[PDB]
Amino acid sequence: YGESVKQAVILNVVGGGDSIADPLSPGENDMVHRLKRLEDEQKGEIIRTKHNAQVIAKFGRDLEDVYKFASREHKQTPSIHIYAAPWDSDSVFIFHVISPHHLNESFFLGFDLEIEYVHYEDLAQHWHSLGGRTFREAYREFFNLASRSTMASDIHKKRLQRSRMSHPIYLGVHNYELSYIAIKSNAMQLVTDEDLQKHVLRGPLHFQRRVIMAALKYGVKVMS
Amino acid sequence: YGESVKQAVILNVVGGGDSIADPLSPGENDMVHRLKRLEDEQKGEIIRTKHNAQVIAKFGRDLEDVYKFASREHKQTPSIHIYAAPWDSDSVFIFHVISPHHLNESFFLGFDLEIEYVHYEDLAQHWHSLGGRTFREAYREFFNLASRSTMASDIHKKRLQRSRMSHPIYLGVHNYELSYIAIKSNAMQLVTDEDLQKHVLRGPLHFQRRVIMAALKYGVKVMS
Amino acid sequence: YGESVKQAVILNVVGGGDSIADPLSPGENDMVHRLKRLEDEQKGEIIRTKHNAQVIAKFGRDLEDVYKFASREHKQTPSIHIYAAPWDSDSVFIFHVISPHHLNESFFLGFDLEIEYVHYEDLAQHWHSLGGRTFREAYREFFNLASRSTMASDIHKKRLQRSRMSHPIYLGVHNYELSYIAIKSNAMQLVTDEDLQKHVLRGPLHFQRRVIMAALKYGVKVMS
Repeated sequence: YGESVKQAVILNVVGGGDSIADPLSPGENDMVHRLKRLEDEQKGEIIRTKHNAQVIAKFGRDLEDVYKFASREHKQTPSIHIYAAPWDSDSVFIFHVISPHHLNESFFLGFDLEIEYVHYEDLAQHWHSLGGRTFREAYREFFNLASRSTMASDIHKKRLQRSRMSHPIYLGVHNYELSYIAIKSNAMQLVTDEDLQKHVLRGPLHFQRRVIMAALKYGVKVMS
Repeated sequence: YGESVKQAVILNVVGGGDSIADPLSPGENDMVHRLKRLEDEQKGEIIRTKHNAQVIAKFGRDLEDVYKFASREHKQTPSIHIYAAPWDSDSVFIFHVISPHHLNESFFLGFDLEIEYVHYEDLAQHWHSLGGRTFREAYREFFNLASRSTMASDIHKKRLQRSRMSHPIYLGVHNYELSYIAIKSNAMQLVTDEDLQKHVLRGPLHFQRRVIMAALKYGVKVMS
Repeated sequence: YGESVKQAVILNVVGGGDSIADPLSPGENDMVHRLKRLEDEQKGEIIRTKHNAQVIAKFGRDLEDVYKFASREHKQTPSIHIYAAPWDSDSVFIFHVISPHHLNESFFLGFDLEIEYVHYEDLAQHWHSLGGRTFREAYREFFNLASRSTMASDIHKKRLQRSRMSHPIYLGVHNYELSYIAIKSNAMQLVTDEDLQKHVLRGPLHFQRRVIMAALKYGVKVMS
């Protein structure tokens, strides 16, 4: 039963009430932006039309009075940068999440949906004296960990290893309305909580990539 | 040649003239709904604008008369519930079609596009004295029949068997404007008529899932 | 570094600034057409509304004068036809590009994204006396060349061979604003220039099929 309501809330986010595009589709991202602009303009046009109706009605009244009178006298946000792996591009991809106001505050979130694996790493740099993997390293590491899975197909492992030594494909940026700290916590919830993870990392690829974004925006509340 | 016109009519349905969303994409379903609302509002705004133009013109005329006058004196529907299999989610999915006005009138339609198999079962309950598989059973049965295909890859069969003992992923509901009896007949046409079936169960996955819905709405008329 | 700007310009085309639909999705093609119509109508409605505001304001002024007056006296384009292979439909597809004003001027462009292969052939007929593969042949040939790739999976080769002897699935027509000669040159640039090709034939399938169209519209300028 518990499963029922989980599915229901998840489904409600990625249906209406959230304009989430597939992170691997810059085209769907454009389309979602275009629908939003159209909605916003249409609201504005409704306002203008009603303004014009009111001005018109007021002039009708004034016209009546002028008739009568004459008649008498007649007589910033965290940026989520998206990269697909050069192999199995639809299933293997990486987020680079950047804090808007710290030079070196960011984290990595890597996904292999073929084996349903997610890896998080903090990339922040912090100096301490009483008074830190690079992005590339995190990328390379991620392919090693994924190729480790016993669940990984022999052929899968081979493409993971080739992606590891190749350049990823940048697909652009998402910007949602939450803090660095919140998205960071969401990302870690995604990796640490096994239940949430099993609910997010499943179903048709297109839907699951949107659900991933929903999980980034809400964490466990993606099933609230 | 006959093939040509078939392709043409099929293509015409899933192009314009039918707002069919991919059943496995709640996001595309939302988008199609949003485009419809925008179209509907835009028609209404066109009407309001023209109303305002007419009222304005009428006031122009009235203003003329007032000028002249003063101048003289100057001197329900079946619900299609959609579930993806937990494995091969993009290719293996199930419809539960529910009659709007009978407590226990529904049917199952299961699809495996990897092997291009479709299975129909009536789930209705009818008592008879002169005066019936459950949904779960139909689900379990479906994976058995599919794993039977000689055409099924060894690995395919294994995931079918795992899906059989796992919980499917609900992706929501479609509601089209036809009767239970008609959609039911369409579903059976889909399974019984080999020609229609070969025309519906092919091509890129996204397109084929939309064509499936078109077939549910029109049956053989999907190629008329 | 050079890679960076390439990715950036590519991404800019298939983001905004170009309404490119996935060639394998007649549904997305319809949707893109619908968004365009809505945008076009909304611009027109904005114009009508402002016209009405101006007419209204002018009538307000006129009304004032009538009040005052009364008060005193008080005392063609190349067509790109799209066909998916009957097997591996999402990855194996063919363009038939037809000149608008020559009976027998067209070319073939075949793609297998599984092995990232593109094949171009001129299908034009030209008679010469001082004073030519068919479409089918080009189709059949294409599957032979693709099944030749050493990179091709054994199973891949088998489906290529079956597609070769079967009928492709027509998915419709795209029409972009360029000449036959230009698109023809673009198509050949795509096949001859190894760099462009490596930049176009990669990433998630949906994105890569859109990038292919972008390459057809711009050639090397797709990375300018």
